[PDB]
Amino acid sequence: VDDLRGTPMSVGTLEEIIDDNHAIVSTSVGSEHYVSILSFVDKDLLEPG
Amino acid sequence: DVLPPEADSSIMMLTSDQKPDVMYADIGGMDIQKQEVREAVELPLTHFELYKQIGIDPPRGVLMYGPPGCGKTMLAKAVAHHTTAAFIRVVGSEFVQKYLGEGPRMVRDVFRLAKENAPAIIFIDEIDAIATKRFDAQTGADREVQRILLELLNQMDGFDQNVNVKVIMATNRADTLDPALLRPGRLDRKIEFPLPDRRQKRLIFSTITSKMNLSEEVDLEDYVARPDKISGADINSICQESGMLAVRENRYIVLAKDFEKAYKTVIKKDEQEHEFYK
Amino acid sequence: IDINDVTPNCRVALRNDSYTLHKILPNKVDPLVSLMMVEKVPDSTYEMIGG
Amino acid sequence: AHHTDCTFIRVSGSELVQKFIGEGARMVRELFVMAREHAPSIIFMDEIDGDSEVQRTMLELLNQLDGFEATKNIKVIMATNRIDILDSALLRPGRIDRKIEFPPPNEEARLDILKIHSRKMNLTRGINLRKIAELMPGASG
Amino acid sequence: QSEQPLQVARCTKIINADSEDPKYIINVKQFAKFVVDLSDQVAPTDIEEGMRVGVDRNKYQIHIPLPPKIDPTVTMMQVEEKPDVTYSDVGGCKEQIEKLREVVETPLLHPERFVNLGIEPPKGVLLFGPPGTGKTLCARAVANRTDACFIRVIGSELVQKYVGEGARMVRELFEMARTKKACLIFFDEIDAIGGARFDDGAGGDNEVQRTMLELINQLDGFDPRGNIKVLMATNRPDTLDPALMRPGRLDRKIEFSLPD
Amino acid sequence: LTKQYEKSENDLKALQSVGQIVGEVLKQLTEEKFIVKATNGPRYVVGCRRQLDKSKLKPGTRVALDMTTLTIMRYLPREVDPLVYNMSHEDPGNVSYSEIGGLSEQIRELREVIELPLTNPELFQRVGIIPPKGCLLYGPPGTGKTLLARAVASQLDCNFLKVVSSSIVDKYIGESARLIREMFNYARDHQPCIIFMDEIDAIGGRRFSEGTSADREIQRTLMELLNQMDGFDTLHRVKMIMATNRPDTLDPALLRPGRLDRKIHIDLPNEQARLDILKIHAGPITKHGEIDYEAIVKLSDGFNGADLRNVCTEAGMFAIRADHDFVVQEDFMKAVRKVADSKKLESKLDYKPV
Amino acid sequence: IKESVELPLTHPEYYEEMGIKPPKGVILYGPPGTGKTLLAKAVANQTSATFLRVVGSELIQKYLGDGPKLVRELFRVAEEHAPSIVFIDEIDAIGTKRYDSNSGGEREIQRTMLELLNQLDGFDSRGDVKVIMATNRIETLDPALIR
Amino acid sequence: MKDKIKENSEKIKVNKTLPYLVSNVIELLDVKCAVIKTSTRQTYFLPVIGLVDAEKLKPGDLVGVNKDSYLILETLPTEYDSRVKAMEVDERPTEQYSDIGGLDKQIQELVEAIVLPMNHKEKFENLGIQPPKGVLMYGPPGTGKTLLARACAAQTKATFLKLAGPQLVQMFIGDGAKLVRDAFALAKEKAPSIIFIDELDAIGTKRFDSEKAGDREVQRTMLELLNQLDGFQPNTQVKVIAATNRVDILDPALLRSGRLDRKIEFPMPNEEARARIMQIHSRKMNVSPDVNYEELARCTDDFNGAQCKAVCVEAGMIALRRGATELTHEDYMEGILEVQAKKKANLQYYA
Ligand SMILES: Nc1ncnc2c1ncn2[C@@H]1O[C@H](COP(=O)(O)OP(=O)(O)OP(=O)(O)O)[C@@H](O)[C@H]1O
Ligand SMILES: Nc1ncnc2c1ncn2[C@@H]1O[C@H](COP(=O)(O)OP(=O)(O)OP(=O)(O)O)[C@@H](O)[C@H]1O
Ligand SMILES: Nc1ncnc2c1ncn2[C@@H]1O[C@H](COP(=O)(O)OP(=O)(O)OP(=O)(O)O)[C@@H](O)[C@H]1O
Ligand SMILES: Nc1ncnc2c1ncn2[C@@H]1O[C@H](COP(=O)(O)OP(=O)(O)OP(=O)(O)O)[C@@H](O)[C@H]1O
Ligand SMILES: Nc1ncnc2c1ncn2[C@@H]1O[C@H](COP(=O)(O)OP(=O)(O)OP(=O)(O)O)[C@@H](O)[C@H]1O
Ligand SMILES: [Mg+2]
Ligand SMILES: [Mg+2]
Ligand SMILES: [Mg+2]
Ligand SMILES: [Mg+2]
Ligand SMILES: [Mg+2]
Repeated sequence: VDDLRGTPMSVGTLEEIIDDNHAIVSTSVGSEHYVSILSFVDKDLLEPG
Repeated sequence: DVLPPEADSSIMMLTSDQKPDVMYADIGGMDIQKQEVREAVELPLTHFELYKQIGIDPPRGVLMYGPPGCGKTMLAKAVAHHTTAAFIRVVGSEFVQKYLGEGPRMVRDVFRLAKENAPAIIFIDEIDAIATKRFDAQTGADREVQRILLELLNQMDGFDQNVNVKVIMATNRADTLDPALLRPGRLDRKIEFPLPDRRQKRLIFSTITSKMNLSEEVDLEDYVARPDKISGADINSICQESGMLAVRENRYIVLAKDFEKAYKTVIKKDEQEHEFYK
Repeated sequence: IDINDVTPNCRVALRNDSYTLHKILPNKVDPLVSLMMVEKVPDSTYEMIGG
Repeated sequence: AHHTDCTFIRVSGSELVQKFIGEGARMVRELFVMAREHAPSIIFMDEIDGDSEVQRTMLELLNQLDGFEATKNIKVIMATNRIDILDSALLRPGRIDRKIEFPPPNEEARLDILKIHSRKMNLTRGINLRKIAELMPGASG
Repeated sequence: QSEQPLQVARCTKIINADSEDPKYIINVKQFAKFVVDLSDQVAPTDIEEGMRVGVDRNKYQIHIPLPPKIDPTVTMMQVEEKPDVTYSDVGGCKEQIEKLREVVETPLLHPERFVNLGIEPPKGVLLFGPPGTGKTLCARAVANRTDACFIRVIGSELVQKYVGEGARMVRELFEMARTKKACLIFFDEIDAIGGARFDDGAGGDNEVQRTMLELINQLDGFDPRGNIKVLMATNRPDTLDPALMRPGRLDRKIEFSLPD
Repeated sequence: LTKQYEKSENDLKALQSVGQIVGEVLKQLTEEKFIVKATNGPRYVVGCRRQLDKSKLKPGTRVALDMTTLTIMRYLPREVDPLVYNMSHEDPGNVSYSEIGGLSEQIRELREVIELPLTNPELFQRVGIIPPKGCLLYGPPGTGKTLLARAVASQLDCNFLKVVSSSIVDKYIGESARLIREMFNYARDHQPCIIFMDEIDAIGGRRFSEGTSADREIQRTLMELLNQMDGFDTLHRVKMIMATNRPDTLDPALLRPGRLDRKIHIDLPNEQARLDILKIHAGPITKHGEIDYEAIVKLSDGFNGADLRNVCTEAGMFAIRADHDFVVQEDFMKAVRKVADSKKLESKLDYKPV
Repeated sequence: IKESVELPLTHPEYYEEMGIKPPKGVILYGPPGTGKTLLAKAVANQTSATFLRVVGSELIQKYLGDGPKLVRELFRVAEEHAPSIVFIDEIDAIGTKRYDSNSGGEREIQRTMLELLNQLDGFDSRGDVKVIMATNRIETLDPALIR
Repeated sequence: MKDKIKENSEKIKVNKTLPYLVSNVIELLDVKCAVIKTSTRQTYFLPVIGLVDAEKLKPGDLVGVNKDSYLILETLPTEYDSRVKAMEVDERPTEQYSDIGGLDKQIQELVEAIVLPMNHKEKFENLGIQPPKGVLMYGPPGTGKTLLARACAAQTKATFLKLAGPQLVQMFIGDGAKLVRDAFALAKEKAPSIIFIDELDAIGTKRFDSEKAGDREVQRTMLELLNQLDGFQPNTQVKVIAATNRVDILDPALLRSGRLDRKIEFPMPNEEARARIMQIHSRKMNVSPDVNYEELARCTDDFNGAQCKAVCVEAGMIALRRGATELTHEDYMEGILEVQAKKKANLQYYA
């Protein structure tokens, strides 16, 4: 799990939950990305913002 | 590597050709303001040892404030023309730049260039552009302007008594200035440029009309004695329109009718006061 | 680097790629000190107060 | 503040310093986190003279300091030109534990202030500072 | 490894859409602007001008059309836990509850009774009455009984720091309300932003009036509102704008007078 | 085709070319070292090409540097902002002074400040005055301020910068002030030049003491403009024309006679002025029968020039409604009464500079 | 005050057996210095719930919508630390005092009051949050606030 | 040389591969050369323009350049804001001039000023008159202003740009002005075209002088709109329609006779108009042949068109309430009471 996360781990903002394992997240630079939510993420802790 | 201090400056000093042609004699009737500026800017540059011996602490900066058109920028021009020190003319709105960090960078560049070329005078016209008292933390413009103002305060605070650099700020809306800029060590000399008095009005009229081919029939005291609260720019506009009317009728001598018409045109004051109130 | 020396609001140096915290830089200006630098109240003592 | 080694904090309400107080800036009591970090502290606000923001900040800080503040040795000072303009909430007994008047210096106090401030200057011997003090009726420091 | 990250961009213009080589101008947020082409796994008709897309980081070819951007504050305004109040908890409001239900609940539950007779049910209800009379209680009952998307909007939540932001929130609220087959929007204390327009010399309540005008335009404007059935409750209905108090925006005016 | 092959080979040679980063020379350190700042980027210590002059690389000179080594490849003239280029290359519409009625006095005042000083500077030098550089055309809406500016731009043979003040506002930090600076830099580099900023109250409004961040940015733009009109550097052979129908809201520093020297009031037309405007706008109208312009003037009290053009348009529209190929006096009567009726919805117009 | 902010937490069985929810809100009103804030301090001394103290004048913000935002966040924090007691001291000071830093005038104060109305009794379900308000001028409060 | 030409084109195709970097041509120098600004906020100098003729370029032109060499590869169409492109109608609403009751004079006044100049332009050039520029439609809510806008968009083949005031109110400075001028440019490029600005009072609020604060940004947007309507560049190819409930709020510079030549008042529908509106809105409704629309019109004093439509809607509600499949006159009479929204009263002691 640590290897999959890697280092460093950037801090972004959950903009939208497109799917169960897909979400649109915006980094600190204001650029949004359509990325995948990995399994070990606590998916019940995910809300917009 | 370490670059020379005078290098890496987006702002340049005033060259010989860039010196304004305005003289102290060109400015009419600001003896109080001239004396305050000289005692706070041009005298400490040449007589810092005298200031130290007497015990006076020379003011690091000068804030020139007053109604618009009352000789602020022109007095700065005259200082630049009649100084043996370096002059660095700048405007507050120039510091606000798209590239984040370039504003404070060029502020410290200006101060570093002035320090490296001491004696030097830094003139920042329209200081309200980077010295307002209200800042919105969620807007990039206000954040950058706050950074610029903080860098300006730090640069003025980092100038010990040894460095021979004098700072001049000019504004006509000093009520909107941040009080932190007026703290001791930053701007210890607030010189007001008020509207001309009657004696000031006649001095300005004489100085401006001395350059114009008038006729002996023109009596400037007719317009000086008028109770209109006009600025030096208003007087210059009155003389300019008198010359304009003289030119219109293909004349190279300004008569009294031209001056009367020019005064009526320029002042153009609506009564705005009903007689029943007094 | 000891984790107990990594206090909040400390200045640290992070490696180029891994961003690994590899040095605790000298602490920045205290926010109170920074605020009072711009406020710049004149320092005083009882000896300079008369009457 | 200097003699008791109490940290002197000036609260002018200026937005320029807000970034140092805190990124929130929604309440002035956000400054307390800084003050507690520098206890003993003296929170100072001067009313230059709508309603006064300095007196509102006084009311909020005093309300916090009444019984809801854990750390001690956090004192609070106002400076104001007039006492009859203060809000009735601030003039209520128990809020301001001591009100101190600073009348304009009389002849002797003016002489003392003159002696203090002329000491920083190259003075010729024999200056009659008493006469100059008499020459400044109703003067401030 | 397999699932590559996709940067979110916005399509701007389609050049040569008719031919077999259509080029798409995309605006990658704060990053840049590019002229790209669709990937082989996306139909040409699945990408339209002005819609958000997701592109790769190498050639920025459009890889997936994306839902429109909605403010998170607007997203949280939709109700996900229904209140614990039923219509049995409201007494003395039989006629008021019936009138409210036949507008906000009956058309959604049994639309077949309305389409057959060529009947267009009212799409707006204003509950008004003195405080404590049961306006928000009836709204909570509606939200508990409803099956469609229920969005609770408090008027004070539509007041924003910056100019035009409240109108933007209203626009996005009606945009995300239109992404559902049937939807209900509750405007509690609509007098916060629904006040009547006035000119007091200065800019008195200009921004709030613009927010109210945007809400009015969404309710009944050039574009059809959709299947949204709005619901507003206020204890000061006399302050509401006449254009907001007009049928087609607030068709039913249910009075929650004091109980007999 | 041989020429087709030549063009294809030209494209091939052009394809190997690489763009060069545009920066600005800050300071020559040594004979082979320079400090240059990219247009929007960091400052670099770079080299210079041996074949370059190195004497045209004064501080502030725009340069093109290699993409890889950042070596100064070339020196370029001062850049013209595309917005400023659009300002200069804006078609006024070939408007002549014969299309303006009742403003002969105002036209003369405007041409006294913008025309004569640029053609006969010694005429004003002999008297001993500096000719005015700024005029403000103010008045109720529709009186002909923009029409006057268009006629001036069409007739006067001089460089003209035409812009609307609301069109220079940009959301980027310091961009509007930079646009003002580039406008005045172009005007200085292309003397003689005239800058017409329409609807100056967009950015020339009074400076707020308790405004928002956007208001502060707009005020920074305004008083960058103020420093350009009358600041430390004297403006030579550049004239400024500013038009607004609400001069009461303008900043007092902008209205100061050092910047806006003349205040030309484009007032509502009087009886003779209304007659002139009606004759101008009813000229190309096909009519039979006597046309008593005097009656329309008498019932046109309070109208503006746009009002009288609308009177002509509505007279033609009444003609069309009756299926006619001509306009008679009765159509003008109905048109002027209809325009007078529509004039009741307009609020106060009497606004003057303070 | 004990029957509303202390007894419901220490002895909820009384209310459960009686079939009534405890009194929702409490406002302490009276002449200055009578002991309203002292009683609030005494409640805060012997409470097992999180105590949040806010002065009414603190709800007046410098930007539009920031007042309602602050009230909304205050009650969100109250909901997070449930059970909790929200002490809105000197509530009347939100209206009896006008500061020029408030961009919106009385209308922004009214919007903040409407947000407070929604938080006290509105659409959103309220957890174990008890509200205590104190004021020496209760005649200046909006009657819908203390309904 | 044909094979060499084809191989050169093949190499160009390799270099001309997507993606392009979108840039704006800033300047054209001679020592033939270009200066461009990429969307990455980078300014580049191109000694050779590239695959685009330098004559076909002007400052501000949108181009697609090589992502690596930044050499101009092609010229791109004019860039308009996505909101402006989204405010252009393409469904072309299905209304008709027969669906509007009691506004025949208003429909005629709008059509002969917006539609007639576009179609029958020869009626104006022969007359030598300029066609009316801009039409404002002001009146009480529910009079049928937006309905007439929908009808005008229905019966016109010209490009239609639906728009509301609050859409032009933007957070950032110059964004509203950019939107207004982009909409007008888009309408110009698709001329003949009509721009409908609903709720004009959102941006049309009168300017004012203040010392502390004010809404100068919305006034800047309004000033941009004023310049677009009648400014330095006379735009006589785009027709402008605006609508408002409160004409007393609008800036007098907006109500000018060059910007909004015709200011049509939409009145309360009179008795015949009210009956006609009820008949219009009862078309798709199963109504018994005994309803007296004249009587309903007599019973609906001070009813706007929206209230008249709501009368039919509530009559349908009541018919469904009692289970009847046909609407009777009593249903309309009782729905008039519902639309009136009279407060509950026990005034049975009168008379
Ligand atoms: N004492 C004076 N004697 C002669 N001319 C004067 C005097 N004061 C001002 N002027 C005139 O003022 C004009 C320019 O005004 P100036 O720039 O000095 O004003 P300011 O205080 O800097 O104005 P603002 O606050 O608007 O920047 C000059 O043309 C000059 O003739
Ligand atoms: N008709 C009713 N039947 C039963 N209980 C009622 C009724 N009306 C009010 N109540 C009770 O009184 C409380 C008043 O709160 P409610 O949300 O209904 O008020 P409101 O009408 O929205 O007031 P406000 O205008 O101040 O927002 C309800 O929570 C409920 O417990
Ligand atoms: N004196 C005039 N002679 C002829 N036409 C005039 C005159 N004044 C105004 N007009 C006509 O009025 C219309 C609008 O005039 P213009 O655009 O110059 O207005 P303006 O003064 O700039 O008003 P606003 O303050 O609204 O910008 C034009 O069609 C123009 O022909
Ligand atoms: N009834 C009382 N018994 C004991 N002490 C009291 C009593 N009333 C007030 N006090 C004392 O007075 C002090 C100040 O009173 P307190 O601040 O509680 O009054 P308040 O009514 O809330 O006033 P305000 O309206 O000014 O906020 C308290 O800390 C307490 O020590
Ligand atoms: N004269 C009319 N004839 C037919 N239908 C009408 C008439 N007036 C209004 N309506 C009906 O009213 C409804 C809404 O009217 P519309 O939106 O056009 O009003 P408006 O005057 O533009 O309103 P607002 O000023 O509030 O924007 C439509 O369903 C329309 O059919
Ligand atoms: Mg000046
Ligand atoms: Mg409620
Ligand atoms: Mg104009
Ligand atoms: Mg208390
Ligand atoms: Mg409408």
